[PDB]
Amino acid sequence: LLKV
Amino acid sequence: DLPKSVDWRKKGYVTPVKNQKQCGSSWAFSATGALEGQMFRKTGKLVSLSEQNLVDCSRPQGNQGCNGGFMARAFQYVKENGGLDSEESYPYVAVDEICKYRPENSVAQDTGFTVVAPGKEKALMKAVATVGPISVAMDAGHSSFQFYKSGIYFEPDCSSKNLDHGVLVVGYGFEGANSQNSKYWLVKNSWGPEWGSNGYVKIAKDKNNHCGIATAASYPNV
Ligand SMILES: [Cl-]
Repeated sequence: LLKV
Repeated sequence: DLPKSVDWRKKGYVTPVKNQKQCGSSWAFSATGALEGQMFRKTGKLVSLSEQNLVDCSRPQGNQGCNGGFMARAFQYVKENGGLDSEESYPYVAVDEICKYRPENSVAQDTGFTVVAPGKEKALMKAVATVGPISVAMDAGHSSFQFYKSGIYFEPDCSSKNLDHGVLVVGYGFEGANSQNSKYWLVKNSWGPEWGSNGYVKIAKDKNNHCGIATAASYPNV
């Protein structure tokens, strides 16, 4: 998952 | 029996926290983190490994670069490929690029990988205590995780089955005086040193496989  | 706590960072097995930036490559950081620790156990030298080599070259093994992948498929690529380049020789740029693997720059190898029994937190504890850092997948899809800062992470909405992020368990421990109370897994993320606790997160341990940390764990065989 990407950091937002 | 197993130690009451383990922290491989204190023994030189773990590189400084990295940052995958805006690319779905946590699986690559989790895999290089586990191979970094196994190569250190084998040779005594800590060498940062190339996530970009995995992003660009492991499509044949079923990874999709910046669109996702799995650590076991990465260890499968390193075995089939015969090697993996250093971070220095094959730098991370966070976008899918042409494969430029160079055998002469390889600094790691593996013969395949070992799987931890799915869902078994005590099997995972034994792997962490006797092998070194272990690649794991987790459910990180929550604002509580994005904004995590300290303490034992416990999110009620966490899944132990539908996981979406690869991370690295570098140890485990407990808060307080009772080694069985408030246990946690020590986890290295790839969102930079600035995220969480110097880039790490304590995830609740022996609390029904919280966030799925023991659902899909594995480590390379060197
Ligand atoms: Cl990702």
